[PDB]
Amino acid sequence: AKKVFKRLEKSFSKIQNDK
Repeated sequence: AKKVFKRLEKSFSKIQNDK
């Protein structure tokens, strides 16, 4: 149930590309 991290990782994932 505490895996919303995925959605959060999705928002931060964009930053990983523009590092």
